[PDB]
Order: sequence, then structure tokens, then C-alpha cells
Amino acid sequence: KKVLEEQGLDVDMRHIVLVSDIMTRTGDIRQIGRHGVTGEKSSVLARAAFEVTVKHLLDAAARGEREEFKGVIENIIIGQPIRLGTGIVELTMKPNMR
Amino acid sequence: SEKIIRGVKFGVLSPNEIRQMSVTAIITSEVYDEDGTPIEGGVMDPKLGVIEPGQKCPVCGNTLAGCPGHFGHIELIKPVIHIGYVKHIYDFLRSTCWRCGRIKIKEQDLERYKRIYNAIKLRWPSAARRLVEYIKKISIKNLECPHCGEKQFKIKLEKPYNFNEERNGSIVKLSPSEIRDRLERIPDSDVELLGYDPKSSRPEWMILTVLPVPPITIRPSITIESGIRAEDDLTHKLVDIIRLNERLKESIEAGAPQLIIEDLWDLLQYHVATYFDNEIPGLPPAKHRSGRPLRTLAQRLKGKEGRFRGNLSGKRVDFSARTVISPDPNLSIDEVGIPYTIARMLTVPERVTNINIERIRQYIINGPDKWPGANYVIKPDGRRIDLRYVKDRKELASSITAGYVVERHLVDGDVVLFNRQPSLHRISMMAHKVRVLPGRTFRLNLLDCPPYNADFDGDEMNLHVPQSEEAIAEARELMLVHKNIITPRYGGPIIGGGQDYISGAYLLSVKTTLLTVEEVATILGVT
Amino acid sequence: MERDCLIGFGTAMLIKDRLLDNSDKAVVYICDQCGYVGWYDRSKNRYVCPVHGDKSVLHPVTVSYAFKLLIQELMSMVISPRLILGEKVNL
Amino acid sequence: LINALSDLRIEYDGTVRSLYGDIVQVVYGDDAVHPMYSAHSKSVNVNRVIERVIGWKR
Amino acid sequence: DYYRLLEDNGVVSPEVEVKGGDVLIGKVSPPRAKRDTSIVTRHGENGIVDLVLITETLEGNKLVKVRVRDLRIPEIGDKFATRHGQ
Amino acid sequence: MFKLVRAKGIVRIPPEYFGQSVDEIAIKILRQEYQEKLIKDIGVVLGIVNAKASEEGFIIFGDGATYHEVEFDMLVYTPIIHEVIEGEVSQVDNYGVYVNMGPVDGLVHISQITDDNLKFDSNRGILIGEKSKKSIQKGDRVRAMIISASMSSGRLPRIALTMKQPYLGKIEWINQEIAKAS
Amino acid sequence: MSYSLKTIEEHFVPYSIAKKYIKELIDTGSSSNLIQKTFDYLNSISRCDEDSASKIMKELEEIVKREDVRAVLASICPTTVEEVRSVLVIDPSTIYSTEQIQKIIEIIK
Amino acid sequence: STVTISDIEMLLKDTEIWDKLLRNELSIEEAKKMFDDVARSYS
Amino acid sequence: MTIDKINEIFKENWKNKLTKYEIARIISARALQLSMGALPLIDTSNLKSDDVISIAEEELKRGVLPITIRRIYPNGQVELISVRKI
Ligand SMILES: [Mg+2]
Ligand SMILES: [Zn+2]
Ligand SMILES: [Zn+2]
Ligand SMILES: [Zn+2]
Repeated sequence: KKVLEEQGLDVDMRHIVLVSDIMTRTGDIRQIGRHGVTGEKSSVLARAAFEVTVKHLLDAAARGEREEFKGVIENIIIGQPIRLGTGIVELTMKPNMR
Repeated sequence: SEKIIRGVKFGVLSPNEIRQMSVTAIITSEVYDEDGTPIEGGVMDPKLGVIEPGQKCPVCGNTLAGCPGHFGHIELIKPVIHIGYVKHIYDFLRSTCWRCGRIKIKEQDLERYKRIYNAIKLRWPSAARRLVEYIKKISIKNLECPHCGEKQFKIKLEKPYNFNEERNGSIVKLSPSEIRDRLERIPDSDVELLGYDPKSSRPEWMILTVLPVPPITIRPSITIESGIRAEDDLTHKLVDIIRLNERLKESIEAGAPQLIIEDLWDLLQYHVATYFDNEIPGLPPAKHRSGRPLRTLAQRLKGKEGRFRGNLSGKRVDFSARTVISPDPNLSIDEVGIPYTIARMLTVPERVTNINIERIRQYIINGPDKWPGANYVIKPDGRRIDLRYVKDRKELASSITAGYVVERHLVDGDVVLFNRQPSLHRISMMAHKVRVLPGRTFRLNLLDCPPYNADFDGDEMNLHVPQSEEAIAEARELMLVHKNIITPRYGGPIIGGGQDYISGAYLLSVKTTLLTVEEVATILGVT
Repeated sequence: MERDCLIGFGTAMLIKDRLLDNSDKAVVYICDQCGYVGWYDRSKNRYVCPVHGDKSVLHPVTVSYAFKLLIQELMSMVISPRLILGEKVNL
Repeated sequence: LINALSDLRIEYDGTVRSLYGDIVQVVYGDDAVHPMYSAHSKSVNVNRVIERVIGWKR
Repeated sequence: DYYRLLEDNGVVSPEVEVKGGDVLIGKVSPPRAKRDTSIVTRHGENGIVDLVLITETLEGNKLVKVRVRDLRIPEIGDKFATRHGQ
Repeated sequence: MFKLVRAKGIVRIPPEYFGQSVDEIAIKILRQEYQEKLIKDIGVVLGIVNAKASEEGFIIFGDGATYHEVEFDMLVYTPIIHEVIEGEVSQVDNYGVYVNMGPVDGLVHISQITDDNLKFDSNRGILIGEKSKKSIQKGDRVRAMIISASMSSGRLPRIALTMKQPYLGKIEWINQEIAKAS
Repeated sequence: MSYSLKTIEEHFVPYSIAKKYIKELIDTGSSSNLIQKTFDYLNSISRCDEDSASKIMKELEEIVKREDVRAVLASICPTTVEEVRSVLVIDPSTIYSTEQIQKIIEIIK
Repeated sequence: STVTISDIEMLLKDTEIWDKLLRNELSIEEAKKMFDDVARSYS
Repeated sequence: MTIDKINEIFKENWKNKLTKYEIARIISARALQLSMGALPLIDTSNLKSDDVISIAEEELKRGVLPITIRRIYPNGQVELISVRKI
């Protein structure tokens, strides 16, 4: 907040609080990058896309990992709808009512 | 039945699987003979796949559209090390006995370690990783197998792929054959405890005995107007591997100097390792004709132009345009001005119902060259009709019914996506309503500039036309401009007055301004 | 970044329209036992899976073509990516 | 930041959770107020409400 | 219809309107049958043929140069500047 | 053997059939999608007799149709191995004798009608036994035996019959056999 | 058009009530020739009525505890003790109440 | 055993106790007693 | 106060109110199935625009749509909201 405010930039405090919460979730301070929050993600394809390296896929093949398509990036990569916004809504209809 | 993908299971490709899925066997190292037909059994065998528009595949009765590529296999007489699994083979070697194949830990503690790992593998993956690391650390530094007590020798790895024992002679190099034979002894339980899936990733499968041959669909030949075909680098490497496979096999059955055998075994392995990955640290790059380093399997996947960031995370799209922007104070904040040329090229596909049939008929009567018109008509069974090749467009209009699809020009009131790069926040791309105007520029209201950080110094912006009903409905409901006046960064309006607006407001609202009926009518006539 | 903007707005069908329908939409056939990509023979009117002959059933899946290219490039290396299928609608 | 935060969602509970189920915040922010609907970071400006009601005689 | 503008020697004539894709010089190459290596007007660039030049190189090969001109009238979207940075 | 199974599934109601009773459209779609269609684990379907569908249908992405849960009763028939079933002769040639078994036609070869030597495709197209004095022709009523059967949708009437077992054969052949047995 | 097609019941049907069901199917469904042809196949071989097949199938639950064999005993009517063992393809030996099975045949059929 | 192994085992035991309590196979008092026993035995 | 008072206020507020994502989803689904041959549930004789999305918007504004939103809460509880005349 101080770094942003001393430059005259107006950012709401809720975003900063969410970032602070995300970087201290595991009981230790973690970076948002490769060795932290991003690297703890449970998707092989998302990690291989963020880190354009191929060693992640080789490690997954060696250890026989399983990728389950729960995030948004992997579903976009393969081409299936995400579960944010309009993807959280589920509909039911009665066709007979004319 | 139509399904969806709900998971992907990774593993190491078994040689039995490599042979079973293969359609042929690559033995010949000659790609093309005098006339030009591909040799059966070479890298360009037509059995692998079809890349020609008029050719038909032998394996499947399908053309380029319906034919997926088919795999071949190269038989290796001497095993080689997969360079991508060296850090795993090293760990398997350092933490296992070379006589019975055990983790080199007392079975009393081994059983409870296995029980704990089986209990915690799924609920606390990090704890399981730490437990595996601890087991490996305490098993590497044993020096005597508890089941044998045979004075285990330490193993050192020399980059890139050289394994060196330290016996009483202090120097002896391990061939891939002995490495694979040692890795075959490990039981499934010991592999599972070390953190690997035994039924899908078996450690000796990392030592290659059979090499898959990529399909020609992923290995196309570039057609250059210079008249000479250029092949991709994958074939340029596979020919080298098959050459060395033939070059080394004849030596075994004809003589045995045992010094030229190992000087060729260290060249085939280099070729395979460089085919899997170029730019290996401490290894020379491979050129083909002009000293340009080759592009290999791992080079097609990394970088900003590679597979992932070039084709999977982002891609080029259809129905998009780019043009310079110019101001327009006569548009609404929801509107964007579009040239007549762009409106007649980009189209929106509208399905014919009983409520919009007359409007669509009038669109069809106008051709592709008069706005508002149409470019194509799609029949209910699914055949397209180019309206510029239609003898009479008045009779085709009368024959359309509900269920037809007409790709019509953009008209006033259509929803498009208008974007300026770099896209720093989400209101860098908003939904706008089309208005077609004379000119060759994208016209934008002056109050809409702050969200885009746009200017009229020669700037350019992008346009996108959604094509489906659901996409258009979402864009109209969630992305429209006036719904996004207040920015999410802070509770304030990002759309508002500029330079002439402020001074005009000051001059009008000052208390000395007096107006007559005619001046009031002139001022209010623009509203 | 444009994809991030679209995700931030929460438009799943707009994301699909931009990134799949208008770039590289494709259909592939997967064996339900091994998860490998088969083909339609178009002459004997049957589904054929490379390790499987006609002993299994293949299902069509709509996917990005670049993803199929990635799968084949992964099988070019010694990696076995098996696709696990599911139903669009359940009971 | 985008790759770190892309999987967070607001639930019908009012909770911030990941798409894998992990709870990040028990309630979004502290009052579950969107910054886009805020009165410049304020859920309600009470002085503005007073001015709305009795501003014509003050 | 893309070769309608060439003369009997395979090159277009001056004062002829051309559109994008029209062939200006006709050329066939030895096989590496003969292949077509003609040069066409670039996509979406109309104009008028301005000059045709035929000469020889040092080796003795024929060299042909064709100039195409396009009229530009100021329109909405064009850039102008002063000597003071505006 | 003729069976009657009850099934539960999902039926898709296209938007062009909205505004009318869900049961009628559901049974119509089921008939258009399951009539004369072989099922790997249940057998060849002979039609739908009644279906009950829920009035609530869920909507998915990219489709305008609604999907309803439906319960219906089928009339599947599958010939079970080792069963005694009556039949009628449909056609006889050098291939053998083709016995009609409901929708499909069973098959028996000349080597397994009677434990003797017989001549097929004789005069008037009648199979006559030299030492049995047996005549078989059209309109017969035979009581066949099932020995082996498999379904792959390539060719439905791939059923093998058996006649060597005593107390089986024509209705007249078995009647005289029973009378002379005692 | 997405379907699941899971099965819950596995009831067996003899020839007589199969005629009843296909008749109840042909009259309103108006199916193709294959369904209609199967009805012709049942116009001759069928020996009993729907009530007769029901009575014979329901009274043999105590004698034999298998529904499949009861559906073929309700369609053939062996009415003789010398060929029942030919119909039987079940390894365990039935008790010597087979003479009662024949008795139930004529009182119903 | 080792400190890391003791930590892993105590984490596993806490997980099992919580799972059993959440399935209504234990009461609150029994869960309290087992938690105290594990904490004291692994201190 | 189940977990907190703010959560109770949140769930009470969204009890009988539609979010913008639900409105967008309903309108898109209705337009998609209305372009496929469905019969409009309103007059559609004097409407300003005759495209499917406008008709879907007007059908949602005056409750005639027999559509139900199923909200699944993270603890498993299910809430049903009907847009047919509320
Ligand atoms: Mg600028
Ligand atoms: Zn093929
Ligand atoms: Zn040992
Ligand atoms: Zn298979």
C-alpha cells in the first residue's frame, strides 16, 4: 500500500489484502512465481505453459502424474468452458409450458 | 457418442506399446530414389501419413482432412539413454543395490515407510514428497546392501549422460546395457515407494531399445517457389540416426575391433540425444547446410514462438480487423464507426426464423457488393452458396425458409469487440455497437479514450466480431461500454470530460452568460 | 492479455468463440481403453484404434487441433499421454 | 500475478475459494463489497446519504 | 484472366490499370515440366503501369523493370506535421 | 429367449418440439433412436412399449435442447445358449437348413440333423435320408437346439443349431420316438 | 443426442405374452416389417393364451427357482416326462417332482 | 524416530482422527482424548 | 451468525436476486434455442427489433420463461430460483 500510494496511484485495499492472503496461505511466505504459489498448482499443462520448459512434462511422465482439468488455463488450452462467471450457472427448463 | 476430456494420464512409453501401435518398420536410410517416389520403409513412407491434397492414405481410406498421422518405429540394436530421464536414472542407480535390486534399507523400517507413504500419498502430497526425499537421502549413503552386504560402490554422473562407477580401479564407465539390466531388477513396491508409478512408468523403459518415428503430418515438406523442396529438421536427424544404426550393425557381424564399436555407440547415442533436444549444455549444436543450428522436438515446444505460447495460450483468429483511429464526437459512448469496406467483408451468420425472414430476404437481394447485403447462404443440409456466382439472386431469396443460415454484412447495432494493446486491464477491450460511416478509419468517441489510453497521433486498434448467438449475447450483457463507466481499481469513473468539454462547461455555466431564444434553440438542437 | 481480459469479464462462451471455433477447431477419435487417437476408415465404415483394431469403441471429441499436435509431439518423445473421457450429461 | 491468482472465485457462501476447493478468505474483503460498486473504497458514504435526503434545505 | 495484360513478349505495357494479383511479367522456369514463376501485383494495391525498362546484365541475362504508380488524395486518417513538433 | 427390460437414460428434446407433451416426444425420440438397433450387452431391440420422462430438463453449453431423465420398458430378444426353441424351415440348400427364429433365421448344417448319411438338394428340393426315410420341406415345425451364438452387428443371424440330441426334431419325429421308446 | 441406457430389470418373457406385447406395440406404434414379421412367427408356434402362460409361469416358482427356464416351459409345453430333462441345461439335479410339473400343464393348457 | 518422520506420522494421525470424527464414528470427548494422546506422545 | 454476520447478510441479499452472470446465461440460452425453431412466448408483432437476442431480453423482462436456476452451495445445500413470474 505504501509503495503504491507514495507514487500517487489509487488502488483499493481489498486487492492488496487478497494478494497478502494468497502469499501466506501455507504458513510460510511464498513468492508468486515459479518456486511459490504458481509452482504449487496441481496442473501439469498450466505449469508447462507458464514455464515454457518441457522438463515438467518429462517429470510428470516419469512419475506417472495425472492431470484433471480443474483450473481455467488448461481448459482454455484444450478448448472447454471454464467455471467462472457464466460457467458457475446451471439451468433447468420445462419445455411443455407454452 | 460425443464425449469430453476429463483427464490426462502421463507415463513412459513401453517398447511393447511402441511396437504395437506402429504400422511399419523403418530400415532403409534412403529417402528418395532417382524418379522421386518414396521408398517403402524409409522416413517418407506413405504409410505414415498424407500431406498432399489429392493423395489418399493406405492405412486409412482418408484424405488430408480425415487422416491422422501414423507412427513407425526404428529398431535399436544397442540401447541408448533418454537424455530427458537422466536425473531419474541417476536416482534409481544411487539408491539401489546392483545384485538384488533393493532400496538398501532394512525391511523392518521399509515396511512401515511403505505403509505411511500409502496412507499419506493423496491427502498431503508435500509430506509424501518430503518422505520420499528423506528415504532417498538415507538410502544413498549406505555403502552396503542390508540384504547383501556386498560393499556398494558410489556412482558419479558426468554431464551430459556419462555414468562413472568408482570401484577398486577408481575408473570404469557404465554402458547403457548394464544400466538397463540393473534397473530391470527393481521390484514394483520399491519403485512405488520411491515416488514412481510402476505399472505406467517402469524404470528400465527410460533406456531406449525402440525409437518411435513421428508421422509426416507433423513433419511436412515446405513448398517453396524456388522449385526445391525443403525438409524439416526432424527428418534431417532421423536419417542420421538410421544411418548410424546401419553403420554400427554391419560392424558387429563383420569383425569386432571393440574400439570402433564403442566409438560408434557414442555417436548414435549423441544423435538420439540431440534429436530429442538440441542446445544440450556441453555439447555441439547440429547444422544441416548453412551452419544454422537445427530445430528439434524440444525446440518446437519452448520459446515465445513455440507450441505453447505461440499456438496454445495465444493464436491468430478469424473475423478480425486493424486500422488507424480518429475522433468522432457525434457517436454515442456505446458506438464505434466502421468503414464500408470492412462492413462488407466481415459477416455475421444469422439463422432464418419466421420473424426475420423478410429482412434476410432483402439482404439476399442485395449481393456481396451492396450494403447491407450478404456474402453466403448456407442450406439446411449444410452446403454453402457464393452469392456472387448466383445467376439470379431474386429467386434464391424467395426459396429460403426457416433453418437457412445467411452470412450478412455488418449493420448498425451489431455488437463487436474493440481493443487497444497493450491490454493492461479488462476494459482495454469492451463491447461496442456498430455504425457504418464513410471513411477508412475506426471512429471513436472522445469520452472513450481514457479507458483505452488512446490518442489521435496515429494509433491503431483491433476489432473482433463474435460469430455465435451465445457469444454475442454474453458480449452484449456483460461487456457493453456504459456498464463499465466505474473502474474496478477504485470506486471512480474512468469515462468523462476532456479538454474542450471542461472549458466549454466553464464558459457556459459562468454567471455572466446570457442567452436569447434563438441561441438557446441553437444550443439545444444538438441534443 | 486479451484472454485475461475475457476471463476477467467472465464470458465463457465468448472465450470459446474467440479461441476455439474461429482458429483451429477439430474432431478426434479416442479409444476408451488406452486413450490413443484413432481414425475413421471411411471404406469399411468402422472405427480403428492403432493398438486395438476393431476390438474397442472409439468416441469423437471436439478439441483444438494444436492440442492434438502437442499430443503427437509428446508421443514423439517417450511419453504416453492417455486421454480419459467423460459424459457431457449425467444422471 | 495472473498465473498466481487466476483460479480464485466468489462463492454463493460469500467465501473466496480456489477451483480446487482451498479457502482463501472466509468473506471477500471484510464486508463483501465490490470495489467497482464502492463509493470510492467506501461501502456507503453516510454524509452523501444525508445530503441526498436533506440537502435542499441545508 | 490473370495474363490478359501481358503483351506478345510477356510484359505489360505502360498506361495500363492493374489490380492486386495481376501478372506484370510472365516467366517460366526450368524443372528442378516447366514451372510458372511470374511476378504479380501485390495484394490490395491497385495502380497504373508507369515505366517498362528492358536491358541486359553483365553476364548477358535479360533484365526487366516495371514501375507502378498510385495516386494518393488526402483523407481522414492521414498524418501531417509542422516544423515545431506538432 | 424373449425378454422385457426396464431402462433409465437421458433423452434430448430438440427446441423445434417444444410446447407439447414431453412423454410423446420422448417416446418418439426413443423409437427413432433405438428401433432395430443392436445393443452389445442387452441384445437386439424390438421396440419401446411405454416411456415416462420428467418435466424438468437441464441445459448445457452450446445446445438449445433440454435433456430429460426417462424410464422406459423395452422388448429386447436374445437367444440364450443351451435352450430348446421351436421354429420353422425358411429355406434349404447345400448350405444347410435355415430355421426362422422370430426376427432372425437360425442356421443348421447338413452334418447335424440326423446321425446317419443323408443326401441334400435331391429331386424336388427335398432332403432324403437313405436309412432314415426322412423328408423335410417348407412349412415345417422343427424344435431346434442352441449350441453357439454371438452378436457383432456385422450379421445378425449367425446362430448355430443342433439336432443330434434325441427327443428333438420334427413334431412327428419326436412323437413316434416317444411312442416307440416305451 | 446423448444417452446413457442403464438397465435395472432383467425379467423373462415366454412366447405367449410376447405375442400380447408385440400386439400392444404394433397396433399403435405401427412399426416396420421386421416387428410385423416377428408377429407372424408367433401366430403359429404359440400354443397357449396370455392367462395360460401367466398361470404356468407363476405356479412353477416353487418347483424351480429360475425365471429363465420357466419362460421356455411356458412356450413349448413338453407335456411329457421323457423330454423335460432335454430342456434342462442346469447342472444340479431337480427333485423327483417332475411328474407334478406335467400335471400343472394340462390343468392350465 | 526422526523429527521429520515424527511430524509426518503425527500429521497423518491428526488427519485420521479428524476423518473419523467427521463421519460420526467418534464423539467429541473421544476425539479430544485421542488428540491429547497424540500430542503428548509426539512432543 | 452461522459463520459470520456478513455471510448471512450476503446470502439473504442474494436470496431473491439474480446476478448478472445468471441473466447473461439465461438470455444466451433462450436466444440460442429461439434461433433453433422455438416459438416465442410473447406477441412479437410490434417489437422494435426482430432478432433473437432482443426477443429473449423482452421475454426475460416480463416473466414468461419457464427456467429455473439451481444454486449449489459449497456445503451441499441446494437453492432453486424460478424466473417464471418469479
Ligand atoms: Mg498515440
Ligand atoms: Zn492415414
Ligand atoms: Zn543387495
Ligand atoms: Zn485402443
